[PDB]
Amino acid sequence: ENSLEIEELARFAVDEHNKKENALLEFVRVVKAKEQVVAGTMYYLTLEAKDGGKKKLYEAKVWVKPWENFKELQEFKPV
Amino acid sequence: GPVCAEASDVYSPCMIASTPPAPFSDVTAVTFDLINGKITPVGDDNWNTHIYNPPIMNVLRTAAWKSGTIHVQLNVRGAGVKRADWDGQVFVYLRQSMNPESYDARTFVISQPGSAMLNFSFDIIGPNSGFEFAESPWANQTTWYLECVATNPRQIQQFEVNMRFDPNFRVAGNILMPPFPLSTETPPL
Amino acid sequence: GPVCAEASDVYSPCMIASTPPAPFSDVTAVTFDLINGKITPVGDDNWNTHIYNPPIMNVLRTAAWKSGTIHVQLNVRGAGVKRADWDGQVFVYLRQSMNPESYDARTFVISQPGSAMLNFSFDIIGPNSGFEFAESPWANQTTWYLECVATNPRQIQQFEVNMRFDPNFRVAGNILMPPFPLSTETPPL
Amino acid sequence: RMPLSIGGGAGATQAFLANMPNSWISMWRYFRGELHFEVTKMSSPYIKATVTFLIAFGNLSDAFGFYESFPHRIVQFAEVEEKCTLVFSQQEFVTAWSTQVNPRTTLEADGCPYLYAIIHDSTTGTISGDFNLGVKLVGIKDFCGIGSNPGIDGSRL
Amino acid sequence: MEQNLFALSLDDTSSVRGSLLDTKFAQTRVLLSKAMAGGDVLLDEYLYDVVNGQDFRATVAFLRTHVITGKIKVTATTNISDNSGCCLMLAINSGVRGKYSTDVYTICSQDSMTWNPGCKKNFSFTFNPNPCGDSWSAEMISRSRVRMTVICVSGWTLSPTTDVIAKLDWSIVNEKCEPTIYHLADCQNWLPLNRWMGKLTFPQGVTSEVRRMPLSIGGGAGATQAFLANMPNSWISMWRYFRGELHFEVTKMSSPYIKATVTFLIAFGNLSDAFGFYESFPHRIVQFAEVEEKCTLVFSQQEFVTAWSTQVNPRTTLEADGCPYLYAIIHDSTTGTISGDFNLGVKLVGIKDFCGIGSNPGIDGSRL
Amino acid sequence: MEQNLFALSLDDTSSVRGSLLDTKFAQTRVLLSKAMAGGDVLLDEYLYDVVNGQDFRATVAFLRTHVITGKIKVTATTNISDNSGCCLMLAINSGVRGKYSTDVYT
Repeated sequence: ENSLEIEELARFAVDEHNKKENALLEFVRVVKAKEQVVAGTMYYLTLEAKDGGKKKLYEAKVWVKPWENFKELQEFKPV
Repeated sequence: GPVCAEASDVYSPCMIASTPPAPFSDVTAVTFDLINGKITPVGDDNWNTHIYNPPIMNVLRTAAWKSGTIHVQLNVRGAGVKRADWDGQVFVYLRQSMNPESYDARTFVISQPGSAMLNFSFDIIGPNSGFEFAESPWANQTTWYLECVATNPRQIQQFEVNMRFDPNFRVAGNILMPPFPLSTETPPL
Repeated sequence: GPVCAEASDVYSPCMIASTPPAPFSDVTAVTFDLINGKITPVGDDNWNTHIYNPPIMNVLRTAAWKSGTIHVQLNVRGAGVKRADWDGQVFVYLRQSMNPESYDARTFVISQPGSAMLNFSFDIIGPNSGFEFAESPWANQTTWYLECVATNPRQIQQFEVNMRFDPNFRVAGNILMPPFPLSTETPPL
Repeated sequence: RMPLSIGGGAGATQAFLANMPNSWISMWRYFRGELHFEVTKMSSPYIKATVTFLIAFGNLSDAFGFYESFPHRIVQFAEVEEKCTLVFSQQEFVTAWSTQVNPRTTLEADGCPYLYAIIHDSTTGTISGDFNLGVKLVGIKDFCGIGSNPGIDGSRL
Repeated sequence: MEQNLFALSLDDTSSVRGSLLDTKFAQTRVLLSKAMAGGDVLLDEYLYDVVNGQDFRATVAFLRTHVITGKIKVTATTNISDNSGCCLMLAINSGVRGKYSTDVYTICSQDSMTWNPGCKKNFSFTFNPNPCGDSWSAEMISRSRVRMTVICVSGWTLSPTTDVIAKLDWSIVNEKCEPTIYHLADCQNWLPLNRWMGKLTFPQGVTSEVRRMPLSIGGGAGATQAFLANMPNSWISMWRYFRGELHFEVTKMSSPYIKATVTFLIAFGNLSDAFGFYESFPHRIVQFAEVEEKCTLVFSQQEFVTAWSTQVNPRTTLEADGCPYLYAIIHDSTTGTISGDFNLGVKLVGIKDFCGIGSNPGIDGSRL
Repeated sequence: MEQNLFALSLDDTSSVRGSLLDTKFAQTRVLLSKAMAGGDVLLDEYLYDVVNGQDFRATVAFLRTHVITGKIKVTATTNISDNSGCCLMLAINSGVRGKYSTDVYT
């Protein structure tokens, strides 16, 4: 798991969650990441984000098709 | 003095004993069991005592068999009392046992106003290849106590016994001690 | 005394701390971070502090990794107070850390009227081949503080910490420090 | 995680417990050496599990999936074997580390090494019961004790 | 087939080793602005934060290897046309304290490369991030807060068309990490310093340009009502008087197009500018080629009669100052087809056969 | 100091090699259900998708080394009480075609 790729995907998760749900979570870092080869790659991320300036953990599921510029936030939730 | 010698080493504070509060004026005393880490004040005088838990004390409490020199530094505070009105003195006594029959191994006598320091040492040495189990019935081995007397407890606020192993020190064997409570030094503002 | 020993060496004055002005009578204290050269008075007491810039201090501030003995000389002035009316005492405490849990490495206790001196030493020694980076999170290394207490700040005017490297002293590595301001010793007329 | 800042006893209520040898090692401030652990099975042979042991620092979270990047030692137990000795040489430690640490330091800012014990697969068995496992630091070889501990007063880190 | 897993080679505590490909662990991208000034932080981050978001061959080995006996090589592949030139300085320091100074003076001590892209295509240098031992780790330098700093000591003499980038390639070579430890022996064979004697600007023209740098080096360099400090410069001021073979390292900071010939000599402060007989003194001439950028002046023991003081009072004038200076005098004139000053950087590398006398009470100030 | 960059050892076409620690390139987590049947796919993925989201010592060497003369060792550390037992079979095949059979035979 290339940590640079995962950092970008974690930021994309927080940004997509903010777009989708009209929120303002502030990305802090990735804690955990699992890649699972599928039709493309599926990522299960555990990350820190600040809610109201309060650090919290979230789980995100991110689907990537590396042959297109396709990245999709499948789910995002507190742990 | 006026130019001092040079203190150097790490002495850790083991046992404090604050003196009974007002209006108690009578002469009083306290005994520090230097090895087993206990503070028994004489009679029914309500001294305010604490035993701290630096590594020296934890070794002295848990180690069974001990050997070699320990250096003590007895500090005395110290009430805010005008120097010309000070009449308080401090007699100390090393003892092997705390029975009436036993004699002192050392006496010191201090009448420095406000505050004082007193460095001394003594070698724990015992029957069992130079090792001493403190207070064991075997060979009638005994501890070392440090009886200390405040002639004026209005002026003497507290005693304080700091200790340090000489590098020659050696222990062996373990004792099952109860859980030591976490008393911490309340530093003076 | 009355005939003194013999002081000999070059000790450079590092840190002065004058005591809060009238009518402040309460007991107070100050802490000299001996290595990093900082003077934090306790509570919100307006002590008048200065850190001077002799070569010892500049090395201690800039050097990363340090090893070996430094000799301190704590001087205490000294208000013009009649000797029989003096009740002021000075408790000092070397400490590794400034947290409540940590114990003292040394306590001294002085009640000399007017003025006093107190020479001691201590060895900086650390994990990294005998070197200690002061206050680094690595190995939870720690500094040396010097907590000092004036029981009567009307009578104690100021503390003063002079220092000197023992010849065994050794440093390595640099720290990027900010510009040191030019504070100079205002000598007494 | 089991911290290698071993000194200053083990915990209780508002209290701590003490051996002599553990109080003795806390005489020194920093120390190092080859550490000789002796890990022992305490459950039955039916509860099976594979355990990686490694030295590493506190910052590493759980659900960090790359513990076998570090040098480590795998410990499977047979039915009959019950006892196994991990040794960690001098190359596992850069410098000496402190014997005691302040109790209130979090895992995030604690620069002494830990001994991790991580389940390599999963704890299994036909019968219910936990996979208990007892670690015991037997001794330190080539011990080197630095300095002189003023002391701390507390236990865990 | 089964095997005993306890007895495999999974507790391999080897250092990182191999070719320069298999020991590379990070690359870093520094941006040099089209119009950058002197005393200008280009990069300034912790040495462990270099390796964040990286995926080279030894990246995971670097992070996870508990002990590393090899040095860190860093190479910087930045270039520019001979027409122009500047002077970059990359530099590693064992730590920080809040609101720190990033003047070249402060930084250079300890471990640094200085190069002029105009002349040198690339520049590499090895170093040990633990300066008092044979070993280190990634976890040591993350928590120790080892700090890497790139600084531009002299701006572009002729600006490029666009912005530039310097690629740093952090590797681990297999040299022994030797420690650099300062100590209080009075006689020492080699006391390294890396003391920035100063940047010397000489304007283009015809005039008698003379620049004095005092060898009473101790007690830091100046600022406002303040002074800056390295450790090694603070260390040498422990002693009152000192002497030795001084090993300077004078470097070109302008482009090759700005040409000038420079005499260096030891002499005392009383000598005025417009005193036309500097070459009566023993001296060393320094012409630079297009490609050469670096030149080492050494001044033997025969240049100094006695030891001289490490610090001097700030208010002593040049007229009454009996310590030696290092003069840098333009032998002809500063010239070039393009406008720009002839910058030149002098750096006291170290004192050989150092002899430190006495015990400095101290002075408090800097320049003389 | 400067050096000629063309002549460095950056075109090192060595295979991956060293101890078993420094040649590890991925770990994979297979879930065996409490009540699993015979003829039951536990894992089925491309051998290159094993290495996705991995950060072991030889992970980057594995991906970037153009030629590898060594074999792939795979070890499986699964255990259960002697009381029970099953039979797992891990197996590598050079390719696939749509809607394939995963019978042990095949």
